Amino acid sequence: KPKVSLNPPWNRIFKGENVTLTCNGNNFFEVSSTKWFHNGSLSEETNSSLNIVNAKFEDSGEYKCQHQQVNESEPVYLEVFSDWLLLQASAEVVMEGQPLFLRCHGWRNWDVYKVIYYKDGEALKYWYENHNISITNATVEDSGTYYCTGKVWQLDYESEPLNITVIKA
Amino acid sequence: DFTPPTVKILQSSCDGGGHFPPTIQLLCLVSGYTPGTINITWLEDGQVMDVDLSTASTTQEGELASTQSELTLSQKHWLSDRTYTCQVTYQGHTFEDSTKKCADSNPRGVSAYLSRPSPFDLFIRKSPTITCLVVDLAPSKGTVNLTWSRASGKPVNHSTRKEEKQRNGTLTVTSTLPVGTRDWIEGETYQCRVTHPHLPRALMRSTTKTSGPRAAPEVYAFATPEWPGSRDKRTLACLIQNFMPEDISVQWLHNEVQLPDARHSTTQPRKTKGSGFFVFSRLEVTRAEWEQKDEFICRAVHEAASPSQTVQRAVSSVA
Amino acid sequence: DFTPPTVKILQSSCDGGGHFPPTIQLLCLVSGYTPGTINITWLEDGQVMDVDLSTASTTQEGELASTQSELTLSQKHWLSDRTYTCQVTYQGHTFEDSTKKCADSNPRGVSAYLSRPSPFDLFIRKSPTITCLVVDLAPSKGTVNLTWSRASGKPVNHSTRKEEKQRNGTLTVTSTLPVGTRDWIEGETYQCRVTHPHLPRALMRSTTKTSGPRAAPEVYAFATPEWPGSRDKRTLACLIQNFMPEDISVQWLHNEVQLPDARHSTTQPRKTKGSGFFVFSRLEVTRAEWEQKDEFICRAVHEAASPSQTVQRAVSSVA
Ligand SMILES: *[C@@H]1O[C@H](CO)[C@@H](O[C@@H]2O[C@H](CO)[C@@H](O[C@@H]3O[C@H](CO[C@H]4O[C@H](CO)[C@@H](O)[C@H](O)[C@@H]4O)[C@@H](O)[C@H](O[C@H]4O[C@H](CO)[C@@H](O)[C@H](O)[C@@H]4O)[C@@H]3O)[C@H](O)[C@H]2NC(C)=O)[C@H](O)[C@H]1NC(C)=O
Ligand SMILES: *[C@@H]1O[C@H](CO)[C@@H](O[C@@H]2O[C@H](CO)[C@@H](O[C@@H]3O[C@H](CO[C@H]4O[C@H](CO)[C@@H](O)[C@H](O)[C@@H]4O)[C@@H](O)[C@H](O[C@H]4O[C@H](CO)[C@@H](O)[C@H](O)[C@@H]4O)[C@@H]3O)[C@H](O)[C@H]2NC(C)=O)[C@H](O)[C@H]1NC(C)=O
Ligand SMILES: *[C@@H]1O[C@H](CO)[C@@H](O[C@@H]2O[C@H](CO)[C@@H](O[C@H]3O[C@H](CO)[C@@H](O)[C@H](O)[C@@H]3O)[C@H](O)[C@H]2NC(C)=O)[C@H](O)[C@H]1NC(C)=O
Ligand SMILES: *[C@@H]1O[C@H](CO)[C@@H](O)[C@H](O)[C@H]1NC(C)=O
Ligand SMILES: *[C@@H]1O[C@H](CO)[C@@H](O)[C@H](O)[C@H]1NC(C)=O
Ligand SMILES: *[C@@H]1O[C@H](CO)[C@@H](O)[C@H](O)[C@H]1NC(C)=O
Repeated sequence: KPKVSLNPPWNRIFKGENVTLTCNGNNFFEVSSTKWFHNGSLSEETNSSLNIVNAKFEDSGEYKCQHQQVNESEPVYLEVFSDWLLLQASAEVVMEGQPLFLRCHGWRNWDVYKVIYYKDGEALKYWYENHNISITNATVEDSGTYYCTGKVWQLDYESEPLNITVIKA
Repeated sequence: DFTPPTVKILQSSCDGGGHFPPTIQLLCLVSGYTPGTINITWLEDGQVMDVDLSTASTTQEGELASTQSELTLSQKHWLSDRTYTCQVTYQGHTFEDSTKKCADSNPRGVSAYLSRPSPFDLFIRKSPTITCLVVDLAPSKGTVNLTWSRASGKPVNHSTRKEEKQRNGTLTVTSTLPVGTRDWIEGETYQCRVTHPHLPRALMRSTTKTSGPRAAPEVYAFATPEWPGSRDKRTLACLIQNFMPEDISVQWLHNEVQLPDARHSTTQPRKTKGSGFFVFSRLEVTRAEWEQKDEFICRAVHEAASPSQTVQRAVSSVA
Repeated sequence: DFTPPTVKILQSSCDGGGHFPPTIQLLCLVSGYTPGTINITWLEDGQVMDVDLSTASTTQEGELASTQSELTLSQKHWLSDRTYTCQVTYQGHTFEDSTKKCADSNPRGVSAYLSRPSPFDLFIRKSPTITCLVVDLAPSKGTVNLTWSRASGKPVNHSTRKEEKQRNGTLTVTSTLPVGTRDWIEGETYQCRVTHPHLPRALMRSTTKTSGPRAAPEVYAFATPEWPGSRDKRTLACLIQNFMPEDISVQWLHNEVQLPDARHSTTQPRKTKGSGFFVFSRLEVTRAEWEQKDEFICRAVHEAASPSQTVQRAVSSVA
């Protein structure tokens, strides 16, 4: 089957941001045309890449793609928020040893200072300016509800929490 | 017709390592003007400082006068980012210029505050209002959306709106909404909602009558004794304590006039060790006032006071 | 004999929002010297600037002369962090002063605070200390270099260096240095200097005694009358006012021994309407205490109090 790829990879964006869903698999059948499925309704896009430009609230929800095969491509989910700080994450479920990037992101490229990440309540790491967390070997204990406190325009903002869980491969 | 004076402020330079000197001099220069009476007042975030802390000098060259005023500040105050204003009064006309600690970059974001009605306004004036004050917005393009609502869905009254540019370069917006007296007393909740296209999300504040228990204030008023020097100043004080909830209005009354609020100072409510809050109020009085009438009444307006939401106590300085 | 002229550099103001103006004026002042030949040259990073870029003028008052020179710089040059030197040549001898773009005390978001001695520690215990606290550092490896110094170069003692990681993922470092009582009272300035490997430059804080006028505190003490239903409790109120500078300690004593600080609530110093500051102190007492001894002493420690920087007033609840 084909799988669904995200550029940028992050399945959690802010309002107004772009994202491009590309989706591909083994070339047993030649690449001719694709079908798209936002929420369940068939979308009017044929091209193999769908350009979701200027996100609205209704742009949330289950996404899916399909080719001329007989079986469909899993339901990637895209949440869209409007807020001050979104703790973005690469993937919501991972298998050990794969890369995991976390990034405490601010509205429209704005720079968040005094950033501290929390994993399950405790202070995982603090840095003066914004940073990635990058763990290449996510342990089974890495599973947690994460969230980040930041400082944008001198004022304090907490991101909505997001629970993530690793599994044994 | 006279030539316009102009005003500019120079300051001490920090040194070759970037370090502040231990004191900072601010020099307000009032260039060539038509000779006349002139006053210079320095303000720190708008409040007048005692004239003893600064000097002033006036020279005349030919037919033109020149004036300079010098203010001395500690390094700590300068580093605390307070704003200083040079206020020039000349022939009944006011000029001004402002300064604060310099900076390479000055980020700021919008913040919002929402008050409750004062007990004085609720129970004496019988015209309660609430105020939503939004400060430190960046003066971008466009008006800032400010909407009032009630949790019950019942209609709101028309509000009034003021927008005022500040010395530090921001734009403070104040919105005042009249509230129903019975509505407020019966526990209605009012919400202020702030929107703007450049904001990430809406800012929301809400206010409602405090749900804590009630307790009436105790009041005690005192006068300080006579001693040398302070012959014509006999500072009075009032202690208001053991009240619940914390919101209280304190005024001073003298000879059937309620004196302006600016005459006296009042501390912020703080918790007593046991049960309730307390405040102190301090009022400096003059010889002519107590010779007019020496009875001074400290009055508290508070939701738990009985029988009419007021409590008052008189003091006489002579006895 | 050699006559040392003094040199000082003043500069233009940025405005009330901290933004730079289109050009920067620097004003080099040579104030109060025996008249003679004088030349003023400006250097930008050690090279002589063109003569037409600055203008000098001279006045005379009595015997003493005064000279000034004004240099105009573009905003860009000021912001490039070049060093500007005012070079005064008087009777063939050279006198210099220098400046460069300042540095705003918060390079990587860290904060540092430096306290003054408490008056109680200084005048009663005669063991004054100062404390330097630096917060919001990263918990990385490599110990912070903390150094103390006096502007005069005289020796300092060892301090209690202590670090601890916080529950919020930050690291705070605190150090307390004992200082000489006389050293402080005669106006020494103490400097706390912190260097971390990740910080781009060293961060410094400085503290020194006040430069304002001196005023001893007035102390007044009152006992509340008995309130119905509270036979076994009373509140004592102490008013401390018209002191300068603002630093003050308040203690309560009973039976010649100082009561714990948790027993009483004291406000922060706030300005009166004229000269000086005031505070109120509040102490609730019990029947067992005043039956043990019904005399309670409100004592203020303040740098302006004579003869031993301490003034007190006793009060009796029964009378
Ligand atoms: C640039 O200049 C402007 C104006 O000079 C500054 O704006 C100030 O902003 C601060 C906060 O950012 C304001 O402080 C707030 O004032 C509110 C107004 O309340 C007044 O009225 C009530 C009665 O309704 C009185 O009881 C009260 O004492 C005031 O007189 C307060 O309600 C706010 O209190 C809130 O914060 C405190 C903590 O500080 C809480 O304990 C409270 O519960 C409450 O949540 C607050 O004090 C200030 O009023 C603004 N100035 C003016 C003139 O309005 C900018 O700050 C300045 N910019 C910079 C960078 O300095
Ligand atoms: C991560 O967590 C740490 C701690 O867990 C936070 O660090 C705190 O930072 C705040 C702000 O920097 C500290 O608050 C400061 O406390 C000082 C204590 O002074 C003592 O002495 C005076 C005089 O005797 C007393 O009045 C006071 O109550 C204390 O007993 C204050 O002096 C500081 O004053 C500063 O703020 C005031 C306004 O409130 C200004 O007027 C002053 O000029 C000065 O700027 C300040 O209030 C706090 O103490 C720190 N915690 C600890 C345990 O020390 C980090 O901030 C946090 N990081 C993030 C990103 O949230
Ligand atoms: C596809 O399914 C999605 C999830 O079932 C659904 O997402 C939801 O969309 C609504 C509005 O489009 C969002 O509501 C937002 O707007 C209201 C009004 O301002 C706010 O009060 C809400 O808090 C929110 O911001 C929902 O939040 C959103 N749900 C999720 C989980 O994101 C899509 O609308 C569906 N799309 C179609 C075309 O059916
Ligand atoms: C979204 O995509 C379009 C098409 O490339 C682009 O022009 C637009 O700028 C994007 N949105 C933003 C906010 O950059
Ligand atoms: C986080 O990583 C992504 C790519 O992995 C990068 O584009 C982004 O800038 C990083 N975040 C920060 C704050 O640098
Ligand atoms: C993620 O973790 C939190 C923390 O216990 C949990 O309450 C939440 O339900 C989890 N999310 C899902 C989808 O199971």
